[PDB]
Amino acid sequence: KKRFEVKKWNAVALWAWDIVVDNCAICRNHIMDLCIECQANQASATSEECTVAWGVCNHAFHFHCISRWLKTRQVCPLDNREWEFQKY
Amino acid sequence: LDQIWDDLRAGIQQVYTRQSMAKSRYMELYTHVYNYCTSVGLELYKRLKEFLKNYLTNLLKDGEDLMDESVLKFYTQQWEDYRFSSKVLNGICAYLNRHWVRRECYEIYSLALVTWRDCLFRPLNKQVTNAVLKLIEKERNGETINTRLISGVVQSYVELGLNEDDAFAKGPTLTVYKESFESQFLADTERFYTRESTEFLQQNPVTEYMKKAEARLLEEQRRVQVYLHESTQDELARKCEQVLIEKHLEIFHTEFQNLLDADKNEDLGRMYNLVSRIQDGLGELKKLLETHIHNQGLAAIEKCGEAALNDPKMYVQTVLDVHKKYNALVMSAFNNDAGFVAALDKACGRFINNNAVTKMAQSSSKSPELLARYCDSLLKKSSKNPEEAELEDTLNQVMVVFKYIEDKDVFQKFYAKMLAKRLVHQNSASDDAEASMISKLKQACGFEYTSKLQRMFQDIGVSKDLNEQFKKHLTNSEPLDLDFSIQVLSSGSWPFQQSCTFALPSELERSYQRFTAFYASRHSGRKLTWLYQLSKGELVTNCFKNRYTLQASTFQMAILLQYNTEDAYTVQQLTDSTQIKMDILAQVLQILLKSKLLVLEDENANVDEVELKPDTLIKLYLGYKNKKLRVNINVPMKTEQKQEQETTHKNIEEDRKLLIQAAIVRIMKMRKVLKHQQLLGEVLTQLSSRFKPRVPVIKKCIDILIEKEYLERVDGEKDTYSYLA
Ligand SMILES: [Zn+2]
Ligand SMILES: [Zn+2]
Ligand SMILES: [Zn+2]
Repeated sequence: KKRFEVKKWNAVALWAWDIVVDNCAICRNHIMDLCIECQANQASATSEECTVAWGVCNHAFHFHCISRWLKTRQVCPLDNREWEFQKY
Repeated sequence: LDQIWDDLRAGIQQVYTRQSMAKSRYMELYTHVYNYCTSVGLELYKRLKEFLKNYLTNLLKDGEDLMDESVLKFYTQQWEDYRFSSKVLNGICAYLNRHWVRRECYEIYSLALVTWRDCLFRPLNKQVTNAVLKLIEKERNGETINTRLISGVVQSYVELGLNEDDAFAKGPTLTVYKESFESQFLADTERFYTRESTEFLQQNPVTEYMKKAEARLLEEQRRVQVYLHESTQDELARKCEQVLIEKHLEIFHTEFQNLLDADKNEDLGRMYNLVSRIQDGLGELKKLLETHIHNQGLAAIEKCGEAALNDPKMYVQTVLDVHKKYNALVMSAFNNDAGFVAALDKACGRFINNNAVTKMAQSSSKSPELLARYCDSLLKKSSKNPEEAELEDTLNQVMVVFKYIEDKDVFQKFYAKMLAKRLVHQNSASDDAEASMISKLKQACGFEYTSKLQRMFQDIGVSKDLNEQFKKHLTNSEPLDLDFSIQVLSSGSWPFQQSCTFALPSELERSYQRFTAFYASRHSGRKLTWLYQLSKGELVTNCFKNRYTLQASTFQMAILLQYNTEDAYTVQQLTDSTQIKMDILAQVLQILLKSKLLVLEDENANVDEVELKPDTLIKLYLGYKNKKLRVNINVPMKTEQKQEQETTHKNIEEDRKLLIQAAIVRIMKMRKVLKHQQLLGEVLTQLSSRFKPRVPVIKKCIDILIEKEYLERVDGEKDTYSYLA
């Protein structure tokens, strides 16, 4: 009549780390256009640029929340070992 | 005394035109002198010199003022029989030359020669040479010439090189040769061809000029190995060169060009080798071929046009044609002269990054895209497969084009979003194809460039591994109802994007929860975000009067499993049950409609143009029928490819900004205080290897870098900044 049956199904999923979404981590306030610094200091080009910076350890924080950490420490603010970057 | 000198001359007068006089004579003559120097005997030389200085004066009397090819038949034989005799005379005066001439603190034979350039300092310096030229003028024809007639002449002036007191002569004597002949030779030789060049120049061919002026140069080289002396050849050549090649360069440049417009190619080799000679000769042909092929390319692609714009094989191919065409020309006709290889490369670079194609697309960056898209079309599961070497080869060709790509970030970035999909879907042509491509690219741009291509790869093997872990976990206390398979990719390493808010149709719940459970047994906290926009699955129909195995996207399966109940839903209805955004449903429903698994109320509606509105019904077409069992209706939106290209390009624009900033800071740190222009300049020096930022973009980054307080302007200075930490 009107019958379709799922025989195969190849899914695909990304796997993150889950020290939850809850926010960013190194400024914590969701991976939104917030990251703290941009929210207040808004209407500035530096805000219209706020993106996620993916680790290599797979922790990712706003670009800024990390650019601005590195000027100081290089290690990963969540997995001890150093940064590496990749993807924006 | 006057005694031996009367009989000594008696013999000396005989030693010349020698009647093969008996050695009895020489023996006498020798000791005749031995004693004459012992009775200082200085006089003897004085007598000898006189005798010589006289005999010749008398000799000159004969053949006197009889230039020519007169002196020819003469000055040769004369110098000849004189030489030998003078030679024999020295052998005789030997005792003289010894104890007289070391007393210095002035040989005879030498005296013989000096004494002869007093036959030279007369007619035989002036009209005889001017005879030789008369014979040499037989460069044109004739024969024959009898080189012997000039050899003697030549070897003479050479020999008469001079010998009035230096002692012996350190370098070649050859002052007389040049000044008495060489000079008078060259000057007269030039006019010959200077007349024949211009003669020919107008009456014969820019091809059949080089062909000749080529040979004659050779001749002139020939006529120096037999009527020489040693370097009158390069000086001779340096000369004939200036007369045949290089005062004729402009008369060659205009011809060279035509030789291109017509693939008349050995005409170019000779065109080259000729100008090859003249110093700084190629400098122009190197600009003509440089700018020439540039056209060919800018044209051959121009023909393709709106097509090439969306046909990578064509675009890249038309390009690899102009290249492989003119490359073999430089390798052939231009003797792979790196200077001409430059011309090629400079031109290829010019028209590969900018041409009718890029212009249409409005950006240099299309080129790398089309080179990306090509490779994918090449590393993608082919309708059959490609021949190993074949692929590997074209893949080595794609890299020749890559070699000229300005926006390699663009190429790379594409070749990445493409490898992603290929990996994600086990849709690669040959695995050793990719593996080679990644290498092929690693070489130029190091591990860093290809790192991500490798991260994705190795990250995929993992998924395969984990998949098994799950396939195994099944024949364990856990059976699955449908063939499940999953790719668990590291949210960080791939270029994907989660998704469009799906609702996971029931028939997939089991497989979701289970594996979601099975993945709990691995990374305590690990999040799985299910990329439904990217997942496969097959469907098997029982409703159509035939068994089709629909190979479909998860969204299609979702909307399709929806027909397992009430039969025809409007769009709103699917965008609620499937929970799949209209914006996305529509395009998918577009597809499902285009394959007639679904058919709208209006049988005339041109699905491929009609617009989907929430209220528009979407009847399941039950009469459906495909010329194939197992139909792959998972070709999503046509437009997707466009938004991909678009969103993927913009994903780069924002990525060059950061790399640019990350340079500014980098530079501003190393320098601390720097002037605008120099800052800008540096930025390029840095980024050239990947892409040439447009000043206005950097200008932007600079400000952003100021806002983000990484560097500021030096209050009280035109265009200056200080690295503020
Ligand atoms: Zn943050
Ligand atoms: Zn921010
Ligand atoms: Zn980390």
